[PDB]
Formats: sequence, structure tokens, C-alpha cells
Amino acid sequence: LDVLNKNYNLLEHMQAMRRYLLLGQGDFIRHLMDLLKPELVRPATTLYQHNLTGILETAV
Amino acid sequence: SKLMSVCVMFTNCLQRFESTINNFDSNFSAHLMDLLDKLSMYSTSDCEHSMINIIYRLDFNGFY
Amino acid sequence: PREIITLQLGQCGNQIGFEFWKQLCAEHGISPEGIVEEFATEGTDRKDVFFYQADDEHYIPRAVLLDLEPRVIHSILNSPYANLYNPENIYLSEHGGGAGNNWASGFSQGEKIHEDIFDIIDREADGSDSLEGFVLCHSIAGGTGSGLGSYLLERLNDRYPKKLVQTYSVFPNQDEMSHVVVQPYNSLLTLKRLTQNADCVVVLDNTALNRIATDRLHIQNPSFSQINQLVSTIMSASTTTLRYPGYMNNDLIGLIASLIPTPRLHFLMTGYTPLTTDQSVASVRKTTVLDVMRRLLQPKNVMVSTGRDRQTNHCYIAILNIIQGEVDPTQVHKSLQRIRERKLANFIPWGPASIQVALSRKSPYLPSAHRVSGLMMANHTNISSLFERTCRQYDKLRKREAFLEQFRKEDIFKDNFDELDNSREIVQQLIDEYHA
Amino acid sequence: PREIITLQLGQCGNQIGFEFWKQLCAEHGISPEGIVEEFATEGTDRKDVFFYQADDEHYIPRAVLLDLEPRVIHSILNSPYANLYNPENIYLSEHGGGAGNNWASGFSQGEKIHEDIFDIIDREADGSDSLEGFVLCHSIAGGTGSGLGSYLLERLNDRYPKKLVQTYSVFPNQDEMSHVVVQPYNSLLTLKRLTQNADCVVVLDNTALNRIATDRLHIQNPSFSQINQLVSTIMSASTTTLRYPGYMNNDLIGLIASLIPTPRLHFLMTGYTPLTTDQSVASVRKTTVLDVMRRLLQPKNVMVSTGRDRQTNHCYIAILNIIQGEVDPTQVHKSLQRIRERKLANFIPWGPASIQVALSRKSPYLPSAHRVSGLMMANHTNISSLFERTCRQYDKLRKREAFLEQFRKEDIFKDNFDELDNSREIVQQLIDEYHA
Repeated sequence: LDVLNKNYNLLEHMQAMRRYLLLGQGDFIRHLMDLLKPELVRPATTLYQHNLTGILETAV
Repeated sequence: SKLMSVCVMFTNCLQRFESTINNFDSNFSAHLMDLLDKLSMYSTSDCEHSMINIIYRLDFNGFY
Repeated sequence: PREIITLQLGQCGNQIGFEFWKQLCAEHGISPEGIVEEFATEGTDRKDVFFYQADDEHYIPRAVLLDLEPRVIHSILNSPYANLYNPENIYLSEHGGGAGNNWASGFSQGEKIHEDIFDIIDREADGSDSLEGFVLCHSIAGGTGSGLGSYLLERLNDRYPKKLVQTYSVFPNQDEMSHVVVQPYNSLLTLKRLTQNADCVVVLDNTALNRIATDRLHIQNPSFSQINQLVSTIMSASTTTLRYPGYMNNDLIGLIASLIPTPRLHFLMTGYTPLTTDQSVASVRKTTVLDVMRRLLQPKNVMVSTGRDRQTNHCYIAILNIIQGEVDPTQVHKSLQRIRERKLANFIPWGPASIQVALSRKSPYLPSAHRVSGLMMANHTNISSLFERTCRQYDKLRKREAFLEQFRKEDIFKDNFDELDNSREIVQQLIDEYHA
Repeated sequence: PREIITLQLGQCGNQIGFEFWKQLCAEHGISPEGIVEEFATEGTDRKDVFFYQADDEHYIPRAVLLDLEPRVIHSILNSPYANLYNPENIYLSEHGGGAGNNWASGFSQGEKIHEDIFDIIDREADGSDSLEGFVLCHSIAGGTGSGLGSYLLERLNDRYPKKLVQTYSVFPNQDEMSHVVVQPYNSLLTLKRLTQNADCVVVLDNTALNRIATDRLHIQNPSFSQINQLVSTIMSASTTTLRYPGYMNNDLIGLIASLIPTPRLHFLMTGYTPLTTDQSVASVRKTTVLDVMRRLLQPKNVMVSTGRDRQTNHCYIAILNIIQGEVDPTQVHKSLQRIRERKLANFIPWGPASIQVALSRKSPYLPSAHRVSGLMMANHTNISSLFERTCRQYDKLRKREAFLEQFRKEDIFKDNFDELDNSREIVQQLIDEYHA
């Protein structure tokens, strides 16, 4: 349990996933979902992925 | 390389002195339709990270 | 993202917002001229929601302060918290105003400085491409905050139509009528603009302040230096879901949406218990959350002068109970278990009610991470008693021939007095009709 | 190779080109009388593109300076930067001129000194066997720069037909009309020569100078000593792809070719933000490129007096955004990513638009290798507002019987006033027709 603390932060990633898939802190997801709605109202296309990585990175 | 062959014809046009001008504009719109064909070819690729970079920059040239 | 522009205005609205920004630096772990502590980012996970976003880790306040009286701003620059304020966002040195004491003064001064009042306050609007809204941190007492504040409730309704409007407005004092006598006139003129030209208000009574200021605070001569202590804490308490990282109703359009039943019914009752420093020596023994919300619905912490025998025919519709800091959340559902057994809130017989409880972690500070805090945002239909108090003091003054010749010389040609009287009775009749 | 001959002419054109050459020595790491630093070749990879090529590592300027007034040149030789200039390329000591204040003076003096004006300025032409072109660094204000400058736009069009012509011309001031009154006459006579006898211009308004000279510069009495500071930086900024080693549009016929839509539509809007020295203390924290081009399209740095409500029916066609020095080029495509989302530039509905961004490394100097610089070369179709301003001040003056008897005694026998009026309206009509 001490080698993960020095190198990998294993149980820190247990708390970390709760902020994104379990939506612990809402400001990470509300500033997401505000910027994400002008893309979700249209149907998805082939060109749907390359803007979503940019709208993820300017939301964080 | 069709861009190169239409530039030498249009440079010859200016030093010689409308139907050739309309032929050049139809040569451009054939290139602009060919660029839309490569946009559909790059969308139907292997869908990797290199696909995303080449499909973003050609949507970007299409927005020009 | 969620940037709010505060509109501090008037003689009383500038002082209650001065210590509101001074409260924010002590909880963010920051200094008004520097950054000496590292507690600002590890302890607090969000800081750019009321401040302007940083250029040198200097969180500029998104604040504007206009007043006709230069006395409120000359007691600011000698304080060491004024260097955080900017001398180019609002005014430079030696700013002035009118003479001046009239509701018609600031109502007529809005369209002669119309070019300058819509120039420098709009520069902060396009800083963020998604503006939250506007809060008018103004006053009702006097003619300074009530005269000019009624103008911006009209022209910002159509120039910025998709923005939230909601104000923390303070009510004036109705003890005697010797120093001021224009109090029934300038109050009802702004109160009409607070219902149809404004979505929501947060009422703050003045006669209920000295009820609390002699309750546990133990003063003999009531001064104006105590009016900023009850007000600045509940202002920062209302944004604990918005400033500190919360999940649900973490926006200002989140909290107000879950409490307003209908337009022109938005007057929210406020409550806040812990104000005593000698409670600190006995909170070390795990003082729980099971006893802090039993006294919120009990009419002891209220800041609204209302009748004590008028609560049997009135019914609560929406009640907010905000706990902060250490909550011990394994018993917060246990505190909401005991609500249905007492029925201390009368429920509306036509529809459902709601007791909403929420939590957020407080500042990394010793008086904040130790003592339980309870913020109440009630909505009870006994609020017409204040509207019956103001209207009975309004029609009685017009039969005494008071300020009918002294008030209509400037920019008033027709009788707009019954235009305020019927619209106030429309509010008072639709409140009692709302429980069928 | 790429040698350009600057044609500095007039009372104002000589002073704006005097500090233009004085700016070039501070960035090349050279002295006007010697070479004391070794930073000229290791830091700067190209120096012989505006200077004459060296004979003793003395980079002679390829400049000519003619003016009727001897006052502008007598304030030159006492300055220590005049020894870099040569007393045989243009004039020796004690050069003079006319009396003199007239547009018809220099227009008639061009063919009486016709032998000498085409003798010593052509000696610098055959120094390089591939000449780039000619830039007329002249003025529109007064009769000195406008009278003689209209003559060389005609006789250099056919004697040197395969050369680029493009000028950095300054517009006169239209605040009052007391000291000068001949301002609508000499301006429109040169403005006709700037469209059909000249390919491109770079407009520089005078009423927009004091808009910036009191914006951040904080002066009380506007003097002529500030007119050379905004002008000399953007002149050297426009040749950063040409002087410093760049790749694309590294020639003067590279930049102008990608912005001109058509002849007689060449009036380019200029913008330049960073002019403040106290910004230097906060650029140490990696100030990025993502915030410097959001304010270029925002009408704050513009040097063109135009309407604020006339941009909705007008459309941008070509916009240049030049970053210099430290760029951090891994986010320069990230800055161009955010352009399409705002649509701050209105795009032409008939054809495509273009936002061209380019970079080049600046001088090895501490105020240059630390602070981000943004040079704008816009092209917007709201430029007819200046042409509507000059034409409305032109036909109003001819109905007041002003300078119709005082102007046609010398070398004017027919009415050439409507020859300038229709050709100006041809420009104003083809601009609005250009967006179909």
C-alpha cells in the first residue's frame, strides 16, 4: 500500500472517479454541460468527436 | 497539380493582351468539389487520432 | 461561466457590500493586496465566481458603487481593503454627486448621465461570454438608493433580458418619522419595481435588526456599525453552494428556481442562528445537526416583522435549510425525519410542499470548521402583514396633505399614487388566494 | 534581392520616417556611426532588405527626403542619428524649398526640377538588379506633402511599371478649420491618385491618434512629439516577416497580395494593442497567445474613425493578425480555434473569408523577447464612412464660395472638382456592391 502512494496514487483515483462518473463536484460538470448543449441538440455525425475533445479541454 | 497547370495558362492570358476566364472558374470549382471528395474520404478512414487531425483541418479548410 | 455583477448602490447599499467583499478575503485565505497563504487553492476549489478572474493572482471584485453622497466612499480609501478595489472600474479620486435628498433626484439623474452609466458597467459584462445575471445591492431607505435604483430595474430588463435579477434589499426603519418623513413615498415607488420589473427580492427588515441586536449582542446605544455584521455573513452564506464546491443548486438560478411559487410572490424570509462567540467552548463535544434545524422554523431567528397569531391561516410553501461546514451527513436525513412529526410548517392544502436541505464545506479556518451554521431561506404567506403595515402608513399620509405640493414640482405631472396602491393590493390578494 | 526605396516626403512624412530609421538600429543591435555589438548577425539573420548593403559594415539607409520647408531637416543634423544618413544621396548642407503653402506649388515644382528629381533617386535603383518597389512615405496634411506627392504617383507608374507601389500615408485632422482651410481640396486631389495611380495605401487617421494618445498614454496638452511613437512601431512591425527571417509572406508583395480584394478597394485598417510599459511586471508568468487576438477584432485598438452601428451591414473580407517574438506556437492554432465560435468578423455572403496569422522572432532585446505584440491589418467595408465624411465636407465647401477664385489663378484652367467627386463615389458604390 505504500508503493502506490509513492508512485501511482491508487486510492486517490478512487476519490477521483467519483468527481466525474459519480459527479461529486458539480462545477466540473456544469461548466461542461453548459458548453456541451449546443453540440448535443444536433444529431451526431462523423465530425462529432474532434470538437468534443476540444470542448472537454477548455472546460477543465 | 491541376492548380499548377491553371496558373501557367492564366499568366499566359495576361501577357497575351472571358471564355478562358469562365474556364478557369470552372476549373476552380472542380477543385473545390474534389476537396469535398477528400473530406468524405478522410471521414471514412480508420478513425484513429491521425484521422481526427486530418478531418479537423479539412473541415477547417471547408469553413474557408 | 457563472459570473455575477453586484450593483452596490446608495448610502446603505455601499456599506453592506463593503464588508461583504471584506468577508470574502478572510475565507478565501487571501489578502486584498497580496497572496501570502497557500490555502486558497487546496482548501477552496472555486474562487472565480464573484471575483473577476485573475491576471496576477489578484482576484478583482466585480463590483460597482455609485452614490450621491461622497461620505460613504471617503470612509473607504483610508481602510487597507480599498487597494483591492480598482480606481478605474467605477470612479477615480474625488467622485461626487447631488446635493441631495429626493426620490425624484436620482430618478431624473439617470437619463442625464445615461451615456456614462451604461459605459463602464458594461465593460465587465463581456468579460465572460456566459453571464449569470445582476444583483442590485441597493437600499430602500432614503432617496439616494431608492431614487436611482428604480431606473436600472427598467432599462436592464430589456437590454439584458436573458439574465437573472434578484436583490438583497434592506427595508427602512418605521419607529418614528421625525428625521425622515418621505419614507412611505420612496419605498412604495421602488416596491412596485421590485415585483414586475424584478423577479425576486431578499427582504431585510430594520425593526427586526435591533430585535436581534439586543437579543444576544448586548448593546445599549444602537449604532450603524452593527448593521453590517448580520448582513455580510448571510450574503456569503447564500453563495456557499455557489462559491464553495457543491453539487445541487450550485448556481444562483438554482436556488431561486426551487423557492418562487409565482411572479410577484418572491419575498423570502431569512433566518440565521449562530452569532455568539462563547458557544465555541462547548462545540468540541460533537454538537450534532439534529438540534440546529428545530429552531429554524421556530420564530426566533427571523428578520421579518410579522404577526404571531397570523400563522394558523397562512401556510408555508417552500422552506430552505442550509447547513455549512461540518454536517456529519450520516444524520442529515435523520434531521429531516423529525420534520413531519411536529408539522411546524403549515402546508398548503392545494399542493405539495418541500423542505430542501443542502450542504457545502466551509473555509479552512478554525471558527468555520468547528461550529455548525444554519442559513434559512423561508417563504411564508404571512408577508402581507408588512404590506398591510406599509399600505396603512401610505393612505393615512395622503389624507394629512403631506408631500403632495412639495413632491410634484419636478418631473411628476399626474397622480401615480394609486398606481402603486392597487398593484400592492394585487400582491396582497393573490397571496391569500394562492391557498385554495 | 528585395530592396525597397522609401520615399519620405513632406512636413509630416519626414518626421515619421526619421524615427522609423532610428527604430531600426535599436533592434538590429547597431549604432548609426559604428558597430559595437556582435548581436547583429547571430541574433538577426537578415539586415540588407531596407538598408543599403554594406561596404564597411555601415548599413546605409535607402532613403530620400525632400520637403519645401527647411525646418524639418534642420532638426535632424544636430541629432546623433544623422551621421548614418548621407549628405550626398539626397541633399548637401543648406537645402531649401519654396515659400510656401499650396497644393499647386509642389504640383508645378515637379516639372521645373524634373531633371534633378529623376537623377539622384534613380542611382539607388540600379544598385540591386531585382527591385522590390517604392513606398511613398508622404503626408496628406498641408500642401507640401500633398502637392508634390501627387506628381510622383504618375511618372513612376510608367517609368517603373513592374514595381509594387503601396504607401503608409497619414490622414489629416478634421477637428476645426481655422489654421488650415485648404484641407478638403488638397486631400481629395491626392486621394484620386491613391486609387488609380496607386495600388494600395495604409490609412492612418489623425482624429484617431488623440483617441489613443489620451487612452493609455495620459497626456494633457497634445503635442506633435507623440505622433512619431505610434507610427514608427507599426512600420517596423509590418516588415517583421520581411526584415526578420520568416517563411510565408516574407515579402511586401506577399502580404499585400493576400488582402486586396480588387483595385480601388485597398484601404487597410490597422490595430496595435501593447503600448504600456507597466505591463512588463506581469508578463513573467507566461502570458499566452490565447488572449491577445480576442481584442484585435474588438474595436479598441483601431486607428480609423468609423461608425459603431454600421458594422452589421458591412462584412470583413480579409483580416491579418501578426504575432511577434515569443508566440508559444503549440497554442497558435488554439487561438484560431476560438475565432469561428464568436464570429466577431462579419463574413461576406458571396465568397469565403480568411483569418491569416503569422509569426517571426523579434530582436534579441529584453523589452522585445518578453512581451507579446499583436499587429492587425484588417480590411472592413465600413471605410466609406471616412469617404462619406470627406465628401460631405467637400461639397459643402464649394457652395460657400471658398477657394474657387483663390485657387485657379495658377496652372488650373478647367473645373476638375467633379472629376474627384464621381471617382470617390465610384469607390463608395463598389464597396457596398461588393457583398451581393
